[PDB]
This record gives sequence, C-alpha cells and structure tokens, in this order.
Amino acid sequence: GELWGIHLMPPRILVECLLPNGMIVTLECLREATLITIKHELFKEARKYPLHQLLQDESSYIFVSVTQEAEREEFFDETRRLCDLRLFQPFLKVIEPVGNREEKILNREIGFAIGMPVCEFDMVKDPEVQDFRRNILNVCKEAVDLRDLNSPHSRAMYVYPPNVESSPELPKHIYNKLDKGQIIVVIWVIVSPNNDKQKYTLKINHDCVPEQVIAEAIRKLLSSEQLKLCVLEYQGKYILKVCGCDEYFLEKYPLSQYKYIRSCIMLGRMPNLMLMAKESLYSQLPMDCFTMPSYSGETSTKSLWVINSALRIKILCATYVNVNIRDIDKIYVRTGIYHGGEPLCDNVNTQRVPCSNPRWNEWLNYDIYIPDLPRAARLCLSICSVKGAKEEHCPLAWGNINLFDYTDTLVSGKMALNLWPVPHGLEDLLNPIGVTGSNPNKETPCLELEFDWFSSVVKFPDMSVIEEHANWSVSREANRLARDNELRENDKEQLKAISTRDPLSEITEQEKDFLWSHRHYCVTIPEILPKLLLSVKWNSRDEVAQMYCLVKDWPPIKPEQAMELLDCNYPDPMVRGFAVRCLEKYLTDDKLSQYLIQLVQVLKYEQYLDNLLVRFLLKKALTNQRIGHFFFWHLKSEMHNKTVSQRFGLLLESYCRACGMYLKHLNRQVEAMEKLINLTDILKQEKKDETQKVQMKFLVEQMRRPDFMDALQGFLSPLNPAHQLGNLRLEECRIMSSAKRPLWLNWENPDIMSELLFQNNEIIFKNGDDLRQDMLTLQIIRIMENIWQNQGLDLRMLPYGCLSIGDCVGLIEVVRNSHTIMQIQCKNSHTLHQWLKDKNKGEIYDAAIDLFTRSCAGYCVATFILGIGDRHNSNIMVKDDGQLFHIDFGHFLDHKKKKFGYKRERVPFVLTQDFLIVISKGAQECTKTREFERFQEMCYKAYLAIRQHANLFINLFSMMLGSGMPELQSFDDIAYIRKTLALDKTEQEALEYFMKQMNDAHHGGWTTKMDWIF
Amino acid sequence: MNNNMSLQDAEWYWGDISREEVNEKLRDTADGTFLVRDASTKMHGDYTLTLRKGGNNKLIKIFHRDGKYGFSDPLTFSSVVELINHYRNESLAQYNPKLDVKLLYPVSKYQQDQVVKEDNIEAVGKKLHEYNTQFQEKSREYDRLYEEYTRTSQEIQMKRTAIEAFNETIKIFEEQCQTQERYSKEYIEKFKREGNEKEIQRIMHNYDKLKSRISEIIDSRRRLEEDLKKQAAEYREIDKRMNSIKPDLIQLRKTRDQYLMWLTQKGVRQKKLNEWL
Ligand SMILES: Oc1cccc(-c2nc(N3CCOCC3)c3oc4ncccc4c3n2)c1
Repeated sequence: GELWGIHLMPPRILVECLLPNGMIVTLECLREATLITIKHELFKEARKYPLHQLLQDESSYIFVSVTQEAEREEFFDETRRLCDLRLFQPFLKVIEPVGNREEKILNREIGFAIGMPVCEFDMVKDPEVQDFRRNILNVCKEAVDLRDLNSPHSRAMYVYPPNVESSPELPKHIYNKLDKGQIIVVIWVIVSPNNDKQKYTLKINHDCVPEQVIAEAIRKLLSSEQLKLCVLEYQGKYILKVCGCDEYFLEKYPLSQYKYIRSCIMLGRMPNLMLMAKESLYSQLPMDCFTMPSYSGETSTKSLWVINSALRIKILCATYVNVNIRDIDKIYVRTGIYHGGEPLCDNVNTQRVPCSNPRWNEWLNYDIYIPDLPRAARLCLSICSVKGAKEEHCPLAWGNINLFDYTDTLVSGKMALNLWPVPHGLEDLLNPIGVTGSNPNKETPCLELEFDWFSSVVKFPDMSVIEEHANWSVSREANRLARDNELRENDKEQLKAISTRDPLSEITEQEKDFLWSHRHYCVTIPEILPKLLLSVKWNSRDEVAQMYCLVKDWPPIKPEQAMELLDCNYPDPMVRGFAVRCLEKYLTDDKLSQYLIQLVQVLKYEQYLDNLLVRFLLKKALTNQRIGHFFFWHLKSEMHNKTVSQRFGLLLESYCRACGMYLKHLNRQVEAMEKLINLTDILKQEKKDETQKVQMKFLVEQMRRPDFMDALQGFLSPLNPAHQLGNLRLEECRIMSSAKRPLWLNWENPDIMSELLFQNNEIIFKNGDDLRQDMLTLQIIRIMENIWQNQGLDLRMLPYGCLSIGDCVGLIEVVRNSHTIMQIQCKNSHTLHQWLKDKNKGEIYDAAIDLFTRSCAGYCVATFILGIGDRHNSNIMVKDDGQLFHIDFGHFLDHKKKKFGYKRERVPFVLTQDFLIVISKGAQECTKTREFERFQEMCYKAYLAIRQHANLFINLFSMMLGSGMPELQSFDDIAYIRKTLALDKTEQEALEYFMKQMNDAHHGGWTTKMDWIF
Repeated sequence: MNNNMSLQDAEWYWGDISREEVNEKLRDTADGTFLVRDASTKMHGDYTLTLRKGGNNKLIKIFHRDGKYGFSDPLTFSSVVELINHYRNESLAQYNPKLDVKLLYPVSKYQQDQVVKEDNIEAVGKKLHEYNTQFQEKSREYDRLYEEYTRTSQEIQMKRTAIEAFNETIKIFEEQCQTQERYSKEYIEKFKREGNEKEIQRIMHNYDKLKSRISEIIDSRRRLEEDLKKQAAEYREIDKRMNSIKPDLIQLRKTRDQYLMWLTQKGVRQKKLNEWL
C-alpha cells in the first residue's frame, strides 16, 4: 500500500522530518500533498525549532526516505503526490543531494519498471552476475547504433515497426475474395483546425506499395502531363496510418502483406487509412539517448582430458529437513549426473540415515571417466525421505549444479547448496529440469558437498583441441569416407523415414547405431540433426568430439526446426549455438513475435547468464519496440519467481537501460496495473463478505480519486501497445460475478479516427487466477488458424488477447458483440438457431450459418487436440455475425486425467442438438444432412492439417516444461497431443481414431463412414 | 515349460500400449527391468523391447520374417518368447557389447493379482471406490496444505524486506543522532558560557524526542522479528505435514491404479468404472 501495513493512507498524516542541523520536526500533511509545498510548509515551521539559523533555503535541500522495498530513495522530482512515493514509514530526511542526478533518476525508474531496486545487483558477489551486468552492454550499444544508422527512418521503424505477415504470397481463398486482384481502401485527411475529415476513396491492386496508395490518393480537372511533378517531389510528404491505431506503414511492402489489410480482407471489412504528414511524425520521435552506466595462478591450468580419474563427489551433511520423525523412517541424498534430462550414468544414493541427524560424509562413486564428462554436464540432487516389507520415497528438497562454470572451469572443493521446495505435482525424486544454482533464500535446507581438487584450474578443452581428438578418433575407427562409400537407396530411404518421426518418438538402439554409422551422410538431409544428436553417446568424448565437427559445418535449418533444439533435451552449447544462428538468419520479426512466449521460457534452461540466445533476444527487443514490449512483460510477469528472479531482473535492467523513451510508457502501464492489483487485493481481503453493490461503490470512490484517475488514464494497453487507453468510463466499469472478482474495464479510444475502428476499449482485469495456461492456449489456436489458412482451409478462430502480467494477474481482451450460450438459451433446441436468424435475417443468413459452422469445426478439432476443460454454455460464446468461439480454457492436455484413473482422451466440445440444428439450417434430422456431412469433412481436414504440423506444437510445448505451469512439468504431460493426433499411428488410422472419438462422444450422432442412400 | 507358452500369456507382454505407459512403468528402476509392447503400426517391426540400463530406457525393435524373430538380420528365433527367455539367461552383450545386461525383472501384467487377491468383481470394485475416496480426500488435504504453504511463504517474504526497511530506517535515525551530537558539542559548550541553559531545554527536548522515536522504531521491528519467527515456524510445520501426506498419497494412487488394472482386465464397462471412481 501507500504506507507499510496500509492499503490506503488516511487523508491527513504526520511526517517526522530530519533536518541537517540535527533537529526533528513533525508536520501535518495531506495524503494528496506534493513534496514541493511540503518543503515549503516545513522550513516555515523549521524556524520555530532550534538551530534553524543554520538551515539554508529550501532551494539546496532534497528529501530522502526508505521505500517499501527497503531502499534509501532520494526524491528529485518534487511534483510527486505524497501518496505515490511508496514510503515505508512517514519520515523524510532533508539533505543537499550529491552525485550524478540524471543517472540516479534513471536507476530509480528502471527499478520501478523492474519491480526490484537496481542497487541489489551491486551487492551480488557472484562474478558471473557482475560479468553479465557489464558484457551485456555491448548488445545494448550495438542495438542503439542500429536504430541511429538510417535515421530517422531507422528511428521510426524501431518505435513503429511494420506489422506484416511472413510472406506476401496470398492463399487462394484470400486472393479470390479480392476483386480482379484489387482492393477498396478509404484514405482520410484532416482539412483544418476544424478537424472535420475528408475522405479519398481508392481502388488499387492489393500488392501496391504504400507510396502507390499515397499516389492514387492525391489524384482522387487539371494537367495530366505534369502530374508526375508532385508525386516525385511530394511522396515522402506523408505516410499511411491505420485509423484508430498507432500502426503505420513505414516500409516497402505489398499493402496486403500488412496484418491490418490482410485482416480487413478476411473480415470483408473496409480498410480506413489516415494520411499523416511525415514531418509531424519524424520530429515527434524522441531521438532517445542511451548512456553507459557507472558499473561499466602460476599453477598452469590442467585440461579436463588430462585428468585420469573416475568422477566422485562427497556428500557431507545437511543443516536440517522439515520432517516428522514419527512418520518418516530414514533420509538420504539422491544424486545424478545429467546431460539435459538423461543420466550420463547410474544415479547414486548416500546411505540412509535418521531424520534427526542428516549426516553422511561419504564419497559417492560414478562410473564415468572425468575426461568423458560432456560440456553441459550437471549434478542433480535431492534429499529424500523413506517410509508390508515395502516403502515409499519422496523428495524433500532439490538442487542442481553445473559441473562446469561459465568460464569452462570444472567445479572443485567444498561448496554449500541451499535447496528448493519441490514443485507442486512433482513426485520424481530428482528434478533435472529445474534451474541450477543455490536457493537465494538461505533460511532453508543447506547441503554441503565436496568436489575433488586436482591441483590446477581444470578447464574444458578449446575447440581446436576437440577437433584434434575427433580426427584421431575417426582415423583409429577403421571423413572422405562419405564419398568413398556410396549411400545405398536402402539406407537413403531409412534416413528419410527416421527424419519424419516426431520429436517425442524415441529412436531404437538399432536406429541409434544406424544413425551414428551414417553420420557423415546425414548432412544431405539436415533436418535429421535432432535425431543424430540423440544417437550420440554424450558420455563419450570420442563421439561428442566428432559430433562437434559435424555441428560446426552443419547446413542451416528452418527456424521452427531449430526451435526444437532449444528445449531441455539439447543442453550442449554447440548445438544451442547452431540453433540460435538459424534464428538469426531465417527468423522474421513476425514469427519471433508469435513464438516469443516460448523463447523467453527457454532462457530458464540456459546453463549460464550470458548466452547466444539472450543476446539475440535482447537485440531484437531493442531494435523492435513491439517485440521489446512483450519481451518486457513476459519477463516482468515472472519477477515474483525466485528461480528466475535474478536472471530476469538483470535482463530487464539491460532492456530498460537501452530501450529509451518507451521506459516512461512502460512505467505508466506498470503504475496502472499496480493500482488495479491493490484495489482487487482489498476487495478480496477486506470487502470479501460485502455485497457486490457495496464493492462497486467502494471501487468507484477509490477509483474516482484524482491520483487514480491520473494513473488509470492515458496509457498504452499491455494487450496491444498500439492501442491507446484514454479516459476511463468509470460509470460503465464493473466487477464480474466470479470469485476472484475480475474487473470489466472500459476506456475511451482517444484516437481522432477512433470511430472508424473502435470508439471504446474494454479489458477484463483478473487478479487471483493463473492466466499463463489460457495465454498459451490462445497462442496455439492462433497458430492453428494460421496453418489452416495457408492450407486453404478457412476456419475463423478467435484468439482474443490474453497476457499474464504477474503472479496470477493478467488481462483479457473483451470481444464486442459476443454472448455466452446461456445468455442465448435462458428462458428448446431451436432457440440458438432462432437467435442468430433474427440477427442475420434476410439474404445474409447463409453467410452466418457458414461462419458458425466453420467456427464450430475449428474449435471442435482444436479443443479435442489440446484437451482443454469441458465446454458448457458459459464456456462458449457467439457473435452477431454467427462466429462461435471459446473462452476460459483452463487446464489443457487433460490435467484432470489424474485425480481420476481414466486414461482415455475426452471430447471437451460436444455438439448438442442445439448446435447441430444451426449447422443444419433448421433441418429436422440434423445429423443426416448435406450441411452436417460437409461439416464433418471440414473437421477431418483441419485435424489432418494439424497432424502434419505436429512437430511445431510438440516443440512449442517442450520449451515450456520449465514454465512452472502444473499442466506440463514433464514430457509425459506433452505426450497427450501425440495421442489425440495419433502420431504413432498411420494417417488413415489417425482419421479413423478421430471419427471414433467423435462417435463415442456424440453417442452415434457423429454418423460414420457408413452412409445410407438406401 | 517356458518356451512353449503363448506370447499372449507372457507376463512381460503388454499388447498395444503407449511408450508413455511403458515409461511410467520403467521410471526409476533397476537395470535389467523390461517389458514388451506392440511396435508402432506406422513403422517396420513387430514388437518393441524396452529395458533399463544406466538409468535410461533402451528401445530395441523386434522384427519378423518367414517364421523368424530378432533384432537384426539374420533372424534366428522361432518365437518372441524364445528370444526373451534367451536374453533372460544370457547377456545382450552378444547382440551388442555396448550394453552388457540380462533381462532380469519383467514388468508383469499379473502383478495386481499378487496385490488384489479378491476374485469378486463387485467386491474389487467396492474397494476401488474406497481407495479412490481415501485418495481423493488426502489429495484435497494436501491441496489446502500447499495453498497455506504458498501464502505463508509469500507473507514471510513481505515481512523480511520490511525488516530490512526497518533496519535502514533505524540506521538513518542513528545518523540523525550522530548529526545533532556532532554539531552540538561546539554550540552548547559555547552556550554554557554566556549562561544560557534555556538554549538547552530546546536543544535537549529535541535530542530526547529523537531518542524516543528511535526506541519506538526499534521496538516495532523487534515485534516484526517475533511475528516472522512465528510464521517461519508455521511454514516449517506445514512442510512437515505435507511431507507426511506425500508418501500416503503415492501409495494410495498406486493401489487405486492396480485395482483399476485388475478391473480393466476382465473388461468392466467404462460406465461401471466411473461410478466407482
Ligand atoms: O481466458 C479467459 C479466462 C478467464 C475468463 C475469461 C472470460 N472471457 C470472456 N470474454 C473474453 C472475450 O471477449 C468477451 C468476454 C467472458 O465473457 C463473459 N461473460 C460472462 C461471464 C464470464 C465471462 C468471460 N470470461 C476468459
């Protein structure tokens, strides 16, 4: 709250003031007051008290206090409301400020954005942290240079990136919506300060570049032969801008390649583009400034491959575990040497000891030659409990340790490790997926271990040494061998077939041996790389060395294939490096925006703070503001999570330092979101048993406060930074019926052309429920619709905006003109059909039934595949135009599968007679119609479509395994979609599986391959 | 008696089940632990052998041609039961030295029969209902425990940074004591000359005012210290309780699972199952 323990500070309050003369003065102050007058109301009263002779004017003195975050904060901007300072306690110390003022302002602004005081990093002893702090800056300046190069086109392309599809190539059904390959687009202008608008309607080719659209504008009774005059001299005179939006077309793209235009085409709506003066824009650009921050032996080191010893580690003792000695018999330390998620050898336990005395002091022995330990090797451990003639084992706490540090140095000697609480749901004894490093919370089970000391610094070999060994290996065995021994078609065919298997389909030992045998031929079919990498013995330096050489020269692959290599099954930095480089070359901004959720999650898997992935992502974040926007929010939303707290914080600092003016916009968003969090906290904690009516009035009188009004108006939507949220419509803001009391909010769209897009923006704010799951589901859905569109399958989905902004805090985009089924049915299986009939009555009926049918098909298929929570009439919504969609997906991948024993795949979305009738256009027998049979075929197509693109979805899920989302803690969890897509079956077997699942769910009503004309 | 047994009757033959189903069965098991399932319909091969070696699952395809079975050409075995029994008694080193292991521990499809010896369907289905009920109860008990666990961890975190906030506050008010004393020793010493004790009752009234406020702040952060120690105790107590519920949970799920298996064999209608579950 605004003071410690407070949710809200009372209107008048007393402030202890600590003067530099050594005196102390209490003062009356309004919770509205600003520091400026407070100082003025102060030195007024300061004279009464002693020694005030020595007090100078209010000019040279600044206020300093302590925040909620325990930081000593000097307030340089004295226009701040007292209620907004977030003081710990009502005292201010007055001093004459010293040091670099501007940098201190920035530092405080970054901390507010970050959610933690930046000075906490300064304390950190870990040299990897301070190294990250420093070295990462090179990326920042590298990035800021990129946006000043081509200025101020370079500048405006950073702030207003073109929102374009990955390809100008248009899917058939999309093109065929156009008239002779052309499109109608209305251009507008503002004539005068009168600000009436004047429209120039246009008909041009869809592939026209903005200039040509600008050209056809000025046209719509004078000399023709001259008309080249202006269009050559005046072209960059203006630029195109979407009406109601902060979207611009600043780059040379076919008009249809911009998402807005493409969207307009599909929606059968007319693009409204405003004509804007280029000067009006390019100058308004901040030209923001980035400034480098202040933080800018004889032993002859041994090589790892020179150490002749088997790996061994000494488990000493633990401080304690939290256990009932009544219920628990023994404890022990479980231990494993891992490469990603696979043990490099047998896991080894310490002896079992009493719960009262966690003391082991025994060297654990592992069968792996120390030279054979791969680069990404990790120690994974946990303290376990043991409890007729049989027993149960459970993890009490866990921790992971990189065997090599970020400088390629092998760990040695005694180290202490503070363990983590086991995640909810995890029954596995070890947790190799979890982050590495010690729990920053030290009031926690602490295990002491000792690694061997080999009398030098032991380093992992440099690449040239590795290549040396590899050459030696391949020679002793039995390249140039590739072309010497020709590849038989028999083997050529098997390689192709193996490459087809999905990422989660294990390879046999025969296939491993076959793959490694033909490793030299595999480069002719590069997408096979993930399988080749799985066939390698990572506990053999001989084979890893050889693999390195092949990786070094390996041909580049599609970014979506490269993304597979970024999950927790490919920890090796040479592999990850290759993967990142593929992203660098072939990944468009469009597709980076689409996959950003997963890429940020992957950062959790990274062994070290500094890596190629984070440098790539930060660079993208800093060169594209749209990317930087969601980059910021995804990182920030997890700042509460102590496992990634330090990592994400450091990254977020780097971004905030180089992102320029946008930090001010972000801070406004953060500020607004905090108050909605505090407000809903109070409603839930304090007003819990009050009526919904009293809750609302409290909200209004709390929101009506001008300090809230300043906070909740005039900021950018975290859902879409191009959407400006203006004045609140307080009168129309509401609390929903749900338990965690979600806020249905309403803002004016301040755009002068807003009436041409949307006059008002509605957003559901929700505090209390995890929205990561829904955020992911809606992403997947969008991606599925994308697959279907480029496949010619027009099925309108509605992946409305959803963004997790914190711990069980998030925003939900409100879809206009939509109603739950319950709102339609409440009063008969024909009601829904009647409802939408009256909405589309006339000759437009058939577009509405069509749209409904397509929408149903897509959701029926999409939800079966994902295994989302059961659909009911509150789960399902319809629009006026006929479009059906789903909301509130909840658990996916059948998370209620356990807590039951049933192993079957269910059908979340079953078509009642009500839905079937609509598809049937009213038909009495609705399952036997021409419309229903065609509906089936639509589903059958959409299903197979997704199946073909299965790897993409499996990959995307694999990247999330560290998220902390309960629904996927394991590869077993992801496996659900392998079942619904029947990946281990034949394609024709898969379709039969689908039909069967439908028939069983619809109680025969799905019909079947067996039809009767008879 | 072994080699003439039908493959269907083989304890280690599980028919067409998922690799994921196989994985759960083999999870964290001793080397030599194994079972056989049907191969994927879309791939060459008939059956897939999966065994543990070095804490990993090894999948070995079994092929058929003209009456013979095996891992690779030539196929030398007359049946799958013959192949398995051979490698139960002989190391797979013969197939490949890079894995020296025997098939020691078959994962049996009759294992539940060892557990549930009651032969009556409805009675077995009755226990399953009880076992499921007890397990669902313990699960919810654990759920509320984890809920409190997180809420407590969060409130402990808040208190801690507040403790630091108090310390930093206390450090400033000490600095203010230092400032006033630093500057006083001149003025006061010069002002007990010129006979002014009235200049004290103002200066001193302020020193003691400052000292009083300090004491209050220290007292308040002393309070928060005890509150924290108390809640940190509740946290560890919650952790203990959850660590007591965990073993009972796993065992209850495993017993429920076996009773599901026993009843899934004998082919109980899915409907009848769901009444019991
Ligand atoms: O993804 C989630 C998660 C939790 C709740 C909801 C949700 N979304 C809704 N829509 C979002 C899309 O546009 C129209 C409003 C929505 O509308 C509603 N109307 C009545 C009750 C509940 C809801 C409800 N719950 C959606």
